[PDB]
Amino acid sequence: IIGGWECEKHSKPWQVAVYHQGHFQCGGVLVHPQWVLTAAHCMSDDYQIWLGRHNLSKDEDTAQFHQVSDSFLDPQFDLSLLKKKYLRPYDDISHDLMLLRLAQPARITDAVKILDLPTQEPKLGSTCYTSGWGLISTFTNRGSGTLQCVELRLQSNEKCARAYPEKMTEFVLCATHRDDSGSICLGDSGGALICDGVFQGITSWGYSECADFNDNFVFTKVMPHKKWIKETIEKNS
Repeated sequence: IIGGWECEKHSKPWQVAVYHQGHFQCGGVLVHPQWVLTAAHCMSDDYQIWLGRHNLSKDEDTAQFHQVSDSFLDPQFDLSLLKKKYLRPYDDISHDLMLLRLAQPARITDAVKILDLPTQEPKLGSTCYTSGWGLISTFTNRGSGTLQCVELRLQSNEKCARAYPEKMTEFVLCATHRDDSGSICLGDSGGALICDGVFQGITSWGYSECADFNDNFVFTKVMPHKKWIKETIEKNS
């Protein structure tokens, strides 16, 4: 996140850090002790999953290390996108979602907790928060340092649709920021968007340039994916 603030330590205890070979790749959400939800463009051949983190730049006692046993992509994700190192600003984020099954269940602590799925549609005008470690340095270090947060307002989708109207679907949300001061970065992918205290969106931004909240769809909407998320967990735990 660019233009945010350092979150209170352990205030986002569902926040995941996904690494590959010691290099930070993206965020994610712990949605069940055995499951992380993140973006499909964050697929890799060897996951290192970290729960309970705050400052990625140092060792932390609350940190919990996990490997992954299986990956499940939204079946409607266009698999040809996986060949690209970076998605394009016009690429559809509707189905850019993946569930990672943890080899061993997370231990629930003050620092490591699940985030419940939404039980109602989000209201326009609600206050939202998202979190992540994504840096502007997307070619060299995708995430480091302390977990950042930003406050947003949930808006009608058309407010985010002007640059790429084709990205406006039933599977996205529009959450704006006070001025042109805030952007989301690739490494923020997988971060929860929590609106009026409910998990409603998840960051899915795969391009190398960071995105202003006000001009782009960067959050995949969780509600239309509930059946698939819940059924995948039920069938594969």
